Amino acid sequence: SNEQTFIAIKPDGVQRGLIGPIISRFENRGFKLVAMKLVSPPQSQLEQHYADLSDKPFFKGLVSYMLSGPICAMVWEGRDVVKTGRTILGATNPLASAPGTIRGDFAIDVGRNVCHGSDSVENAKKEIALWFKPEELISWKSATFDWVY
Amino acid sequence: SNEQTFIAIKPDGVQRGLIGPIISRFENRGFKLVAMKLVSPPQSQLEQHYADLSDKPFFKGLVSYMLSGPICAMVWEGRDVVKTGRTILGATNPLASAPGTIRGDFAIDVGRNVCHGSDSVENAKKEIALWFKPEELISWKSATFDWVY
Amino acid sequence: SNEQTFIAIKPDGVQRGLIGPIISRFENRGFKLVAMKLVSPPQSQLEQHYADLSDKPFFKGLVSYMLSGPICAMVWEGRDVVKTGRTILGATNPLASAPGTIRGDFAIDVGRNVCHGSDSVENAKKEIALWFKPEELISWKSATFDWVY
Amino acid sequence: SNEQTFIAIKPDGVQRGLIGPIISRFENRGFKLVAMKLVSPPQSQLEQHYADLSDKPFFKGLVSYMLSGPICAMVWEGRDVVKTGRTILGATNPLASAPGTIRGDFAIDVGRNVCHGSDSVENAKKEIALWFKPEELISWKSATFDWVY
Amino acid sequence: SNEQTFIAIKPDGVQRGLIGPIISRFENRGFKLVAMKLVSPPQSQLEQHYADLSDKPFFKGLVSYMLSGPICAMVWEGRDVVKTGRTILGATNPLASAPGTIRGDFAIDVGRNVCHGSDSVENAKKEIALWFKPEELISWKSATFDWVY
Amino acid sequence: SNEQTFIAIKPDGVQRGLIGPIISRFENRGFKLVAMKLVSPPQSQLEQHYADLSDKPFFKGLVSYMLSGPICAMVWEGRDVVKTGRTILGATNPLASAPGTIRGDFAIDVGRNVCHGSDSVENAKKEIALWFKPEELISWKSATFDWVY
Repeated sequence: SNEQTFIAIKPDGVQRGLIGPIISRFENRGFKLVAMKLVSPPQSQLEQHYADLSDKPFFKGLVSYMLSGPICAMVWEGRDVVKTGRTILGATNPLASAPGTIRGDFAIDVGRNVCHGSDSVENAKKEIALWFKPEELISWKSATFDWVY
Repeated sequence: SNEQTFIAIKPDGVQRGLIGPIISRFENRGFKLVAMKLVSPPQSQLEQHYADLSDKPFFKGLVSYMLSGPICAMVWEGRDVVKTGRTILGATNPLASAPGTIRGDFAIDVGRNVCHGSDSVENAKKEIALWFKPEELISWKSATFDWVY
Repeated sequence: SNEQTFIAIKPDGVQRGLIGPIISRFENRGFKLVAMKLVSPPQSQLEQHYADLSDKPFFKGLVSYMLSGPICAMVWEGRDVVKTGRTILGATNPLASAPGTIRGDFAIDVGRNVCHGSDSVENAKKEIALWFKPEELISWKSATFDWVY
Repeated sequence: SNEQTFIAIKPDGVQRGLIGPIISRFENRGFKLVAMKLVSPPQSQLEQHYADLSDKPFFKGLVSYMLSGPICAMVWEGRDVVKTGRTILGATNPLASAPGTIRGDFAIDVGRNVCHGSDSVENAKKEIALWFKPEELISWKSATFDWVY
Repeated sequence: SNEQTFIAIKPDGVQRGLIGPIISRFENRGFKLVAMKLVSPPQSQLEQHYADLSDKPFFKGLVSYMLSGPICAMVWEGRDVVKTGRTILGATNPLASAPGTIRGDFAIDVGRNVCHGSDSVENAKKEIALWFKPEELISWKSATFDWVY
Repeated sequence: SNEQTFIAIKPDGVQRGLIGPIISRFENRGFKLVAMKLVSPPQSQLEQHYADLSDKPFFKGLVSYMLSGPICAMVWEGRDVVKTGRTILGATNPLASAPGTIRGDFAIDVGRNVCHGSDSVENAKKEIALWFKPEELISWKSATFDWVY
């Protein structure tokens, strides 16, 4: 139940008024929010986040879009939260996503897919370290922890 | 993003108070409503709509049910809206549909499955031409088009 | 229970993705939808709709805004639907409206107040005649009429 | 449409404020509630309910958890309500469940999976007989029965 | 926080599929459900419930309507739950009720106002004693009690 | 439309899973989120926030409760957002609040009223300066600004 993942609401999700609904999906599931901030990060940070894609033809445009508005950055904690978080977000391409997921409810275009979620435990650790100062993670205990686990 | 599909809320969907929720599924996804009207169409129009099924034993009863109350007829526009619209509606037989879809949330009986969606691009074109006068399609641009695509 | 009112979702309501929610407020209350269409009406029709305001300094801009996108025009039927419809919409100025109403949930600016509702029975009759052809009103009986009245 | 299933909201579902939402899933689908009560049943009743699991190492702890708070016991009626009810609940292990189901929206841990549903028609009959006195099942006809079937 | 009130979803509320939403209003507010059952009570019980109205011309019809379908009977517990429960239900006449309340969201006719709530602490005690056997009230402690009070 | 207010979800709101819903109220209204972070601030900061109440008998307990879990701190921007934000939150004492507001939907006890909102423009400025570093306010333009104003 200590696993953590990085979930980010991308500029299109913020612009389209989806902060509340997206948070609610994770909150209602029983996962614990341990960090959150609204940020407009520097270009260098976005280039590091997508470092594995730096040689793709779409990299410059992806970085430009991720700079084009605010981002709601979050760390969520709970059992299997990386993989289950990806399941809640739905398929990366919304055309392949299931209604009932975030992208299956709210998105159409893979290049405007509303949100990001870490794709692995190790990548989650790297992304958490990239987007948050260590002191921004909040230690607390949910009143319903023993009813969720 | 110019593809269009015909979505109709059937008399059971209207009767059961599902107009708002059904519209919201397509609206929240990012698709654009370009035509809509509440109609009680003539029998001839319903027989033409289901022309491919005219030799089925259930055809007369299907037509009678489709005449038994108002229908909310709609044209929705967006990328892959025909196939993704069918995915949002869920399996034609609600027993085979997934929770999170319209039929998986709201319907039980294949003969009372709340809504219709075109099954192909070409059939969508035929259905749009059948149910709407050409001037009833509205040309407009969504303020969030560049955030959806 | 035969009283009718004209409710219109203005271009800002359509643009902001509020068709579904607004319909749901009236639908969930128990009122009966007897006419609906998505329309981009001619300027002359909008000038007639706001004829009582034709001498106001804001008239030209109001007409221009009402022409600036599609409108979801509706006729709703039920007991006291004119006055109760106005109550559901909330105060014309959203700053004076109560949370729980359409404007108190969704709007800020009196000039962008998302929706219109007839202000009297007689004005409702005039507005229904202006916006709808008489054949566009649908006669039907709700399956739950005797549970609402 | 006469098939019945036993659905129970477990103590964790009650504690986490999920009675309303869970009821709504079945209600919105078109199934008919024919029995319901909030109960804190005796240990003997819970041991009989899970009799098929009495030799499992987790049996004592399962019984203790099921005694640890109130349970919302329900009988729902409709076509294929046993299997479709299980589909609405989602996979028994929430990690394997789909967003859009009860467990895929609300639960994480198989030992805290919020709700129970009969796994077969015959087991439903046994569970209904166990949890309800025969007079607690209510005979009524939904006003929209002929619009659901 | 020990005050209790009797809330009943009337046959029209059950018929119109409002059990879930109504429960959610009280559940989300922080009140504690301590008793609930779906019941079709005898005529004598309904006549005793409305004993103070037995000389009204509408008494026979009121009793007949309250017998015409199932009722979801509930006891809710919390600070000021009688008066605040009445506030959540809204004005007895839905025409005088505020959107955001149960009747202001869901009802039109005072004779079909979806729900009942005790009008005073003493009447709540009488109604609880009338509708529930004393053993049907469940003693439990909410995991979030100290976060609500 | 440049006015700003400080809205904070208190530890009870976070604990009870209300971050998403509360954000949605402001988001759906049309206000712009310009700053947000999840924080567990130092005692000194909470004592400064409630400096005007430092001589009240309840001050120590209020500070202790505000330290007892995380807080979701936010800056929202829009016309009349201070006063309208207070209206959205509802009366400070939830017993005096209207259903449809945050406290009228979610809270009971004035000492556990889920959220804080600045009570004046000048106090909002002081609170924004207290809770946020100046660089944490994000400059951006909503895609629907001209449809809200």
